[PDB]
Amino acid sequence: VFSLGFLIMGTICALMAFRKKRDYLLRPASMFYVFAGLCLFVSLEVMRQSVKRMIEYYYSWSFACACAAFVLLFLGGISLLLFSLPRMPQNPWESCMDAE
Amino acid sequence: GQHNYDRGPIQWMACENKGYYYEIPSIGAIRINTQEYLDVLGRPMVLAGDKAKQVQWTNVYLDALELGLVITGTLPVFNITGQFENKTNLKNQLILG
Amino acid sequence: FCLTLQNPLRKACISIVEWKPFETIILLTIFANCVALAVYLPMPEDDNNSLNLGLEKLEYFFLTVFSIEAAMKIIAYGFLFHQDAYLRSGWNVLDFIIVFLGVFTAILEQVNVVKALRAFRVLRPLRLVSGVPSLQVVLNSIFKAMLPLFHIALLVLFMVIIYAIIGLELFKGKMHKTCYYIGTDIVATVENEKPSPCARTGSGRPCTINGSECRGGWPGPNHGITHFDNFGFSMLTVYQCITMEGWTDVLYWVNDAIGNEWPWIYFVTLILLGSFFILNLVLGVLSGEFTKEREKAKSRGTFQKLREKQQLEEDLRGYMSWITQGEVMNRVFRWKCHDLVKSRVFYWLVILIVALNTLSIASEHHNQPLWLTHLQDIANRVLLSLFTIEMLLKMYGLGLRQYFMSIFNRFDCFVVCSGILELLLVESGAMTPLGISVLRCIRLLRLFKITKYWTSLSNLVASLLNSIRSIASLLLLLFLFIIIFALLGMQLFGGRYDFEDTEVRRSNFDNFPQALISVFQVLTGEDWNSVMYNGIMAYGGPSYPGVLVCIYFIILFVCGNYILLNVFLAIAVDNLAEAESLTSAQKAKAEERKRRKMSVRVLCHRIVNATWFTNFILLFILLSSAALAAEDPIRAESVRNQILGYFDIAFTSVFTVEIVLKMTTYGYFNILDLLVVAVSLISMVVKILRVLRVLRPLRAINRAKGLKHVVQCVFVAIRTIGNIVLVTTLLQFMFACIGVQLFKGKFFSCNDLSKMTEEECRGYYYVYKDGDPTQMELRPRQWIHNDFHFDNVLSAMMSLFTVSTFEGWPQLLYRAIDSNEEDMGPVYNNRVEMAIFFIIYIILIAFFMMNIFVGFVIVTFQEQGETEYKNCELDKNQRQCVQYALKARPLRCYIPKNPYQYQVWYVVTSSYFEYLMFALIMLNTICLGMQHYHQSEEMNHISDILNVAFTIIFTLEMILKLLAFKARGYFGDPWNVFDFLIVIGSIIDVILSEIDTFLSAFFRLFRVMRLIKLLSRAEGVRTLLWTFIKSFQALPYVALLIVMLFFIYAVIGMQMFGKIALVDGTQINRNNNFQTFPQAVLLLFRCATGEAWQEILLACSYGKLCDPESDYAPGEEYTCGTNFAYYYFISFYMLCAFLIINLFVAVIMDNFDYLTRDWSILGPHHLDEFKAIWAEYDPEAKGRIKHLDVVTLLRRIQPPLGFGKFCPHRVACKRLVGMNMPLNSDGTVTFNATLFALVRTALKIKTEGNFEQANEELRAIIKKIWKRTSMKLL
Ligand SMILES: *[C@@H]1O[C@H](CO)[C@@H](O[C@@H]2O[C@H](CO)[C@@H](O[C@@H]3O[C@H](CO)[C@@H](O)[C@H](O)[C@@H]3O)[C@H](O)[C@H]2NC(C)=O)[C@H](O)[C@H]1NC(C)=O
Ligand SMILES: COC(=O)C1=C(C)NC(C)=C(C(=O)OC)C1c1ccccc1[N+](=O)[O-]
Ligand SMILES: *[C@@H]1O[C@H](CO)[C@@H](O)[C@H](O)[C@H]1NC(C)=O
Ligand SMILES: [Ca+2]
Ligand SMILES: [Ca+2]
Repeated sequence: VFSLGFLIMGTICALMAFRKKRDYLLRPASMFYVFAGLCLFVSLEVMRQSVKRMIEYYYSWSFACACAAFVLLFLGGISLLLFSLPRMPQNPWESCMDAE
Repeated sequence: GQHNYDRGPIQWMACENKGYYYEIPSIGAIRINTQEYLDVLGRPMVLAGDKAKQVQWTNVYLDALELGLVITGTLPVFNITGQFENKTNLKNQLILG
Repeated sequence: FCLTLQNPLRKACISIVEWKPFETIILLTIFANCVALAVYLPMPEDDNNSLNLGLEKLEYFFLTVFSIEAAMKIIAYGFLFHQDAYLRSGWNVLDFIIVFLGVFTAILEQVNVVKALRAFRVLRPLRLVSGVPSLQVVLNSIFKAMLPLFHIALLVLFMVIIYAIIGLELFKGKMHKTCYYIGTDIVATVENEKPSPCARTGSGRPCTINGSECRGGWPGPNHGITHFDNFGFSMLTVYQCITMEGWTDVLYWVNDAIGNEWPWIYFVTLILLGSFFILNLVLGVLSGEFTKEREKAKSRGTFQKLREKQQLEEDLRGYMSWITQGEVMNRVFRWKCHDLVKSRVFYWLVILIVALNTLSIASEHHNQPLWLTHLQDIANRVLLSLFTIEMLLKMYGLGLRQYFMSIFNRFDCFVVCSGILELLLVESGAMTPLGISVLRCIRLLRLFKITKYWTSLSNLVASLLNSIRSIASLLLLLFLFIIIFALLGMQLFGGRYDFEDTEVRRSNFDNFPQALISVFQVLTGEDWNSVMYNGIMAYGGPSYPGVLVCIYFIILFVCGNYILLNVFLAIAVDNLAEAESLTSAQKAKAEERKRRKMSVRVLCHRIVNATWFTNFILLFILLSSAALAAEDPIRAESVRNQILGYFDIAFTSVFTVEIVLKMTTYGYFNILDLLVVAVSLISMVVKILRVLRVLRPLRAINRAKGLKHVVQCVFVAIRTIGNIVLVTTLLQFMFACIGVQLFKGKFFSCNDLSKMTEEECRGYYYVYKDGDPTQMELRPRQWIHNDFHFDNVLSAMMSLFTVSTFEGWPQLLYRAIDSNEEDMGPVYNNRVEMAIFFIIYIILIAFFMMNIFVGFVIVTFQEQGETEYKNCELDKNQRQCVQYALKARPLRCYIPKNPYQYQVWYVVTSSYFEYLMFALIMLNTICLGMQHYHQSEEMNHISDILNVAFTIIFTLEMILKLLAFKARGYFGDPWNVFDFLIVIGSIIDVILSEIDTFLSAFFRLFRVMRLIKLLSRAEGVRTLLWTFIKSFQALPYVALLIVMLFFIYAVIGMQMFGKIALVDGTQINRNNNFQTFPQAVLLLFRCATGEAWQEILLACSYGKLCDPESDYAPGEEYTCGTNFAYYYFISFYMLCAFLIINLFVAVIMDNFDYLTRDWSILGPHHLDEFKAIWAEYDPEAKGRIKHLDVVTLLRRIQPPLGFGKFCPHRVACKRLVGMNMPLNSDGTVTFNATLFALVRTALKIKTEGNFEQANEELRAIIKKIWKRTSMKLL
């Protein structure tokens, strides 16, 4: 419920940050996509225990789906974060949160 | 044991008293050095000559080969080489077995 | 006199007493006290021999001599005020503690009729650095360098505290289930395996032994010393992993219990962040300190001390050459012979008979033939007389006097004299059975004759020679530090190894020679922690006073490797800067002399050169390099290995298409593009080709013009170097030829150490398990031969190479000490004095000669940023302050309005809110350190009471920063983005911990990562972290080569070493194999560190057996492995160690401005605080501010940038109008140009009329202005 819900909340920060000239807002949108990434990875681990305690096991259609949506949301969130945090400053004069 | 303490005085004591010296560093070295002193104690028997060749009978004990209770009569064999002429005697003070 | 008081001179001629020798009889008394502490022999359980009894009768005599002088200085000086003054002096206090703390323990002892109060006596050798002032100044240059390093050592401490907490949370209580025999308490391990954890039904390693059951209650992995289940043991075992000594056994243990797939990350990341990054920072800061120090000397007067006396010596030898030919200058023929000798031909025929000798020396080996022995005796006696003739001819051909002068002609005298001295000694009947070895040792000098042939480091060796006054004094105070520690080791651990095991703990602390050796082994880092576990077990165990011995162990590693930076690196940053400057000075000497005697075809090309086209190919190299790494080594009949083979035939059609299209337009790097493509089509000896199929990735480098330019730089780094690489190779040959003459034939052993030779070592013998004489097993006995031995010269060299890497050097050293005779088995402590060879080699190679190799790459890269010569009107400090003044840009502050929000705004930005909330992170640390294993159930719930009570607090500092900063201004700071993430991450964990019990260890790390918030306040730590993180990110190409190298090696490694079996007891086991690409890379990483890298090399060399899931004809189970391992392993250790000194030096030299800044005068650290006061006058930037606030800006400034600790009425009123500024409207003077004349005043200060001349200079040497200087000109 948290992996779905967090993603929904994240969208509301991301859909509203493409309008009205605000880009600061996006910073939290990239937070909730890491969390929505990591709240499937608990889910993935939680589902593995059920099959381990219970005759064989094989996953075909929706573990490797969610293990491609974990790796998408977990790494499309951290990269969106670094593609929205300003830069490493690279010069002695420059500072983060530098004007404009 | 394996150690660095000086062994010269101990060797001297053994030499002075007509005993012997034995090192033991290891557990597998215990079994042949704590039986080996009977080579020294047998010496004045092998110098007694024929007088020392007396049969002795052992206490009853179980046989090595599972025979049952038994007693063994023993005799010692001496190493006599070149007796005719009394040529050596360097290792002629031990029993052959 | 200026006594300031006094009693009369009734006895106070004590100041007469103290003239010349009293300073040197009490320096001779103290050396006699250090030999009495050395010859003490510590015995277990209060047992003493008779020399220890006569040595405590000497202590009383040494206690009063030091005790009367401590009274004869409180009377030679004056009354008690004087005593306070003396207290100020450092030496008196040290000398008064030692001899007041000496009478304190002699009296509690003499009453008692204390064995930890005997320990303070070891402090005596420090009293000897008091009596030498030439050593008192060496200590201060140690301690002065310490302040710069403070920001680092505070960063290492906050990095051990994160991973001690994180590690604890992740692995607490896990490692308590080892394999056990059923119904018994005997731990069940294999023969060379140490006890490691198990797991019933998890991911761990289940028991796979015939009769063992996995049960709990096991104390833990090294006698319980290593694990993470409280805070002190978690942090002792994170500190050990940081020093890269034993960090894989912790990782392996962790996998075994917890599982294989995750814990690689905690360890790899720690090693990379913890050691390599920190090592780079520490190294860079120290180097900067040395440059600054060099600067204070060379600009003061120290350049002309070494230039004159090097010129006054070379003018002396020229003056004395004008004499020695004059007085010297009976037959003309002799003169002709001398002329011929000068002639070059003679210089290609000294290299002829010296090359005879090297071959002769190298041909000694063990159990050699009989013709080979006698040929060396023939060639010796020939080349002795050939060496006789040259010396006689030389000394008689050009003069007897000036033969004496040369630094090499003196040695040519020594060769033939001690060459004939051996040929006269044996051939008299006087071999003297050690001297027939001891006199053969000296014809190992004849291979030192090639030392004159260099003429290349002839400049640096000479510089080094001058400096043997300076070389020796720091080595003296490192040697006085290894003595004190050895003595201390003797006090704590002497006679305390009385363990009743039958195993050998040979690096102990029982003699003084042995203690010294043990101490040296802890400084080289080698196996230092297995020396510590014997010292925790010699006290109780992993208990409360038992483990406080570990602090002693920690000090010797840390504070003792601080000296080794100041010694070796100081040498390599000072004496390789004079020998370079002088090389430039002899270069300006050079060519100034030589100037004196002189005075359809178009479309395809477009598609190919298309940018879109390139990004279509460089993701076919990204797919074909994933297909090399996904291959399965053992099973060639897999469906995986088949279905990856169709991906082979897909891409190497496409690179063919790239090849033929390329020779439609055009007619060295493209002979590599031809080769790769042919190899696949051929591969679809096949085996050899396959390895040559992994070089596809390398071709990708041309693709990137960055990757083109960096392989060029790496190739350049091989140009200037290969005289150091040659000099070291010639010396590795001299120590390998001494080591052959010392240890040849002698590394044989029997299986049981009773049978002393090979004729005896046949049969079976009984081994005994855990030292229990009732439980034995038969094992056959064989005459084993050591894996690293000195048996021919090539063999000796390999051993030396392993020793330089410091891996296994302790084992070799012990093997050397026990060595008996030419072909016999070992004797315990037969020749302890063969530690000298190993130690000398280590000082010579691994300390001293590798450190003029790091100190060389630096100084030839300082000039890469100095051969570009900037002689304009503005110097270094101007470019880094004016260009900043051109390109500066204002901050933001967001002071809001609507004073309800201003009410919340000022409460949040206060100092007592930053003091409140950086004191609650300090309470959240302590609540997370309090966690332990088998804590109580009342401890169990208040940890969930507290962790929910911290999350409600930190959620409420986040609402107060949302409503005040008006959230647009909240996600503007990067530290509020990160703090938003740690808040939300720990609210979910509060939920997910509680929906657990209402009806994930990854979210419990959202509690501990809030401690990184403590970097937001420390300014000096964050400027240090930003500087290197900027540079690593700005130089990804440098690290890329390392990555490329790893990729190439891993691909090869799976292909050769892929089919060894994972049997446990060997070094290719289930943690350390070459079966998969991720595994191979991990194995390689272990090697960069040097963990048991030689061991791995031994493990995979032909004899090894293949796993059953591979295919092979039966009877051939023992045929995998390869001998290519020697080349491969040696190659990786050398290419990876050269790319790591290339990466470190490349990052030190992009931040050379931070590191040689000298924070006194100026930096941008003043230029930052200007804007942070300007931020109080600008909400957002707008350029300019009012002029009413300009005078209130200058009151806020530090006086090296603005105006003083005086009142601003005279200087600050008059200068602000008189010094220039642009005049726009009343309250409009800009940011961009007020900061100019404010820093143009502080330095680069000029007269009027030439206000255009500062603007004239700001266009030529400066980066383009961009048109912004049109208000900065005016
Ligand atoms: C009974 O005593 C005789 C001597 O009284 C023992 O004979 C001696 O045995 C030793 C064994 O070490 C022989 O010495 C060996 O000599 C050979 C040369 O053949 C040499 O190669 C060896 O290194 C060793 O020195 C010695 O020849 C021999 N003495 C005589 C006089 O024959 C005999 O061993 C004793 N009996 C038993 C069963 O031990
Ligand atoms: C840097 O390369 C190494 O890793 C070295 C180490 C650790 N071990 C040994 C003993 C070296 C050696 O003796 O070279 C002949 C080398 C070496 C050090 C310095 C200069 C050159 C080389 N080299 O040639 O490999
Ligand atoms: C393992 O132990 C069992 C029980 O003694 C034995 O029967 C079996 O032979 C052993 N393993 C093999 C492969 O023989
Ligand atoms: Ca090491
Ligand atoms: Ca090591």
